[PDB]
Amino acid sequence: GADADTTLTSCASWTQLQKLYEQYGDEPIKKHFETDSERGQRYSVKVSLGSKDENFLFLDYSKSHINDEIKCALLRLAEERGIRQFVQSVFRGERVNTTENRPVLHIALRNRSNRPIYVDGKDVMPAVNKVLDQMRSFSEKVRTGEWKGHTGKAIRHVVNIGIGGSDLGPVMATEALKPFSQRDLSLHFVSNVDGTHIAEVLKSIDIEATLFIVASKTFTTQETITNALSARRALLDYLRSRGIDEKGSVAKHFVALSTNNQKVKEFGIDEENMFQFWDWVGGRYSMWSAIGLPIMISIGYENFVELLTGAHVIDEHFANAPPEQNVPLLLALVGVWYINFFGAVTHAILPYDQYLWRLPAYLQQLDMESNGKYVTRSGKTVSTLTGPIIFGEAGTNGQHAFYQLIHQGTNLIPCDFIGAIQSQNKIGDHHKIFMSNFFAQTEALMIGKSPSEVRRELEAAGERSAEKINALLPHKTFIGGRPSNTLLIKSLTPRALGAIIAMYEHKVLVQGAIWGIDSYDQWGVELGKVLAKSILPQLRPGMRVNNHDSSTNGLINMFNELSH
Amino acid sequence: GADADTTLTSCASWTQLQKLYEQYGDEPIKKHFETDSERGQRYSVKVSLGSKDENFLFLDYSKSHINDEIKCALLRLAEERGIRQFVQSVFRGERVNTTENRPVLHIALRNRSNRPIYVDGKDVMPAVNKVLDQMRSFSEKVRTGEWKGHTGKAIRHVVNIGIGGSDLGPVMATEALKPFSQRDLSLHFVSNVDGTHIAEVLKSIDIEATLFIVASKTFTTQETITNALSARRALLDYLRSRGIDEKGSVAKHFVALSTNNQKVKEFGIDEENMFQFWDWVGGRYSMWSAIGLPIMISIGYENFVELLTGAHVIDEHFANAPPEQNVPLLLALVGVWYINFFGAVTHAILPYDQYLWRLPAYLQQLDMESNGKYVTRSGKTVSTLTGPIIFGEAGTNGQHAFYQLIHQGTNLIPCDFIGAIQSQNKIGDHHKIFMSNFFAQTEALMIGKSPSEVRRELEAAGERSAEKINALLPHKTFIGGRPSNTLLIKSLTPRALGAIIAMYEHKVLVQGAIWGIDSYDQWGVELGKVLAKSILPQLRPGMRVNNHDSSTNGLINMFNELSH
Ligand SMILES: O=C[C@H](O)[C@@H](O)[C@H](O)[C@H](O)COP(=O)(O)O
Ligand SMILES: O=C[C@H](O)[C@@H](O)[C@H](O)[C@H](O)COP(=O)(O)O
Repeated sequence: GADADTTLTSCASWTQLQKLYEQYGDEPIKKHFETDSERGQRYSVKVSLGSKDENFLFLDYSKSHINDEIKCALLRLAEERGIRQFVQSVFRGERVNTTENRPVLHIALRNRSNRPIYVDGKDVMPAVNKVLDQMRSFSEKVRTGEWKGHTGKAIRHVVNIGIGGSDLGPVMATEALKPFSQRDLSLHFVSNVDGTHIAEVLKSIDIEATLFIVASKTFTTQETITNALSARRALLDYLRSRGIDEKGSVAKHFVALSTNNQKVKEFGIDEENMFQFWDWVGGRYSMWSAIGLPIMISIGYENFVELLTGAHVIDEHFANAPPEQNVPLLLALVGVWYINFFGAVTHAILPYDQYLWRLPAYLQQLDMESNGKYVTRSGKTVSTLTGPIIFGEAGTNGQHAFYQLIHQGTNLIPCDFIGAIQSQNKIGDHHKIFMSNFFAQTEALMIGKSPSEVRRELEAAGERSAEKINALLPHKTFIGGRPSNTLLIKSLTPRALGAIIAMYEHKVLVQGAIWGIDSYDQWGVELGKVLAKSILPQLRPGMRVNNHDSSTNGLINMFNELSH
Repeated sequence: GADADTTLTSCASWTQLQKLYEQYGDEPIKKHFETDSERGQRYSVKVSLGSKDENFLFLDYSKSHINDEIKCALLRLAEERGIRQFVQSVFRGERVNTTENRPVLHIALRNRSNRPIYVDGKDVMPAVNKVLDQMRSFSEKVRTGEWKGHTGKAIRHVVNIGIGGSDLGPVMATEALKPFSQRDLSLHFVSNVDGTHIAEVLKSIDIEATLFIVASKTFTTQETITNALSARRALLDYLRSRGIDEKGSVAKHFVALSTNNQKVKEFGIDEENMFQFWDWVGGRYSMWSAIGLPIMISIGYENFVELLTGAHVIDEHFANAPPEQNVPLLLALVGVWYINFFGAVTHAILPYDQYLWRLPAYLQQLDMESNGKYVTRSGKTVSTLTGPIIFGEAGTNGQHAFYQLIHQGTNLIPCDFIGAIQSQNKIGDHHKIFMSNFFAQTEALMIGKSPSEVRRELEAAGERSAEKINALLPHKTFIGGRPSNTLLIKSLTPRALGAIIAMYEHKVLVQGAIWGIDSYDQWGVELGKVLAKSILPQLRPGMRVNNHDSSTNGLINMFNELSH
């Protein structure tokens, strides 16, 4: 391909970090706690959310292979790569998404201060606020029962039709903020083009009382349009079977969240029912825009404003807080330390909150689709590793699933443990039992259990058999020194969720800027789309192909032989 | 710790594989297709499931960096490490789980041939079949409406209470086999000790018509017992609020799936309502046993027998088929090639079937908890990498989520694409549109798009701007040579699911045997449990601690200050 990038590896700070890794990389995490009695406080930052309930976002990054020399060197890397100036460029509307020559302004969607942000010489704030007001008005009509279906019924089911950035945010947020929702409104999500997805939703709803929301930035995504057309056919099929006149039904049951005004009109949706968003709103950064309509319908306008405000508080913290006390910058640098120096290619998101069960899948798109790049903005091949593989499940289910590998496997896996001090559901002693695991797991990963400790524990329990002690000894040994970040909030309120997502959006921004890549494009999805479009007309019963490789030919031919 | 293991790295076959990697590792996958026109057929195996619908399990492992010399060398590794003899030892009941001195007989649970398998000189088959008959009788009473609640109502809600191996199988299988289910029976799963899990289920059920199933091998797991006690308190609280006599209510609403007869009696469950399983049934291999009761209640006895039969067909294939035509052995060897020689520490499970959306989470436990070990059976430290990190989501949602990283990231990620030729839900042209992506993605990962191909595509579309071509060129380039395995079935029937899970169970067996580890124990979960038990009595409002490291002390102290 192109020439190799030297801008990052030639930085004096990068050379120093490589030197510091060779020197201190083998030192166990516990050693840093033994030499610094105030490590927990010195390697942690509390950011107030500015609400009356005194909620906060506390990051503890102390359980890491980072001493003061490494922390200082990581901060110097941030200065050398011009992170401060890059952040200002993003926030002010500069076209940082260089491959598409477009601004990156998801921060404008939640700009509660209404500080003017310009695109093509025009302040975008009145347009942002106009859509938020349109969302308020419509969501209130749905929630109060004012918005009626074709047969006069109030809305009981809300079906979002969209994929990726037009699905994951709405799913994650409605699940995360379920205690703040209106329970009489059932939320359904159709995303997969697999006929099963729309089929199962159609079995679970009363189409007369259903509002379909077609969410798509482009309004041309094959999955979404195919599902939307089937949802429309279903509405018309129901009315026809009951003998009811179908004229004007689509306008009462369908709304659109898009940037493409022309494609929305071709479908048959009223322009009054189109909720606009812009090109500078990336799909994986769109839950704050019109895409957030199903979230607003579920939790209400005031709670949606709280979600936006939480993000805004972290946006202001990120842009203004000093480097050594900046939460998203520190989280990003700890990540760069593990990815580029330790060679850790995986990162676990472990939320100890059942409502946040869809957070790992959301962060998979946010991080992996943003930073899974191998070429820089200048078009040169990267000389370092970029985005890691994100995985995880809600705690404690993970403990009885894959923690065995995190504790005793052959891979170094940085983990983010997210938890809340207060539960929304106070059932007996469930929360303290739950949180005992939250604190214990990070402690366990850090300290481990040495061969000598295992021998003392077995001999203290009364085991006089030297054979059984020696045989079980290595299997019961925990090397420890496994890193983790602990993110603690007072409670998972809409403001708290907004804060958490914005923190991760900004972590991704910093990592992408350090590597010199474009965290805002997605050229990697194009080949699969083009080759699928070429294979589609070849999928007919009995048809034989020979234009692809022998594997693909054999697979398509077998499919055609047995499809029908 | 202990001495380093030399048994694997000293194998002549291992030394040869390292030599073959140095020689052929840089050769692109497409080169093997260009030199062998019959590669698709030669590097694929079709295993019949033995059913009247002519269903099968087809594995295509051709899209890999494997030529005939490497394939032969991988098969020689299997012979040298004694896989054939190890498999016979597992199937015949030998105590292969050396650290716990116990047999590994999940294959006995689905042994439809009723071939005698001995443990302590006694055939286990009559006991296996006795529980299957008990499950048949009870599941039929629940399904027909014969089993009544305390107030005389038929069962409408089935709530499984269990975690890990007592949760993931029941969740995955009931979701996977939803078209074969009895729709009037709503399945709920309480697993997390987070109060939210039981709370949300209690909001969704009619407790008078609810059967609670307490699933736990040991019947002492903190999460499960805490949830079970809250479910019991909920039943008694409801009856008390309505003024109804509670005597004999627990026996009508609670059943247990366990090995511990004593702990089940202490809870208050009738011995007639305890479904037994044994110590040789590992939790992550228990969906075929009594643990499968919620699956049988949902899909019925005949469909559960089909699930068992699918597993049995693959068990027989695995134990008897020649090495070069053995599906789980080949899948395991392709995995070893990528993990130990290419250094690929991640593996993606990408099922193109929405019903299989919980399959990746299931396989995470199966693979990661089994093979995430760093010590051998002999107690020596491994000299090779072991179990990889498993992740994934159902296709096509993954395409618009993280495929950007699989195609254009800095990591080599082996992928397993699983799909069905026939859908259970035939909605318009959804399935062909869906499957066009299935074939295209593996083709895309393999062939890529070279710098020259991108230039030809842009110049053919009419782009005369050399600047735009050169600028977009590297961003639109796909290096290709990304591996994948394609698993194709005729349709996802209960027999097909059984076949797929057994294949993965056996893949895990082979990989663990090659590495010389115990794939059947889980000592790695002990430290987190012990440290949580120590932290639990310290979680009281206002309490201050100083016995842990400064991070854990600071976290517990902050929690205690604001919990109440
Ligand atoms: O940044 C987001 C990604 O590019 C991707 O997840 C995108 O959101 C989907 O491809 C759906 O696109 P539409 O929203 O245009 O349907
Ligand atoms: O092999 C399985 C694992 O050890 C683990 O997932 C186990 O299933 C859970 O710890 C629940 O154990 P019980 O089934 O005993 O509650």
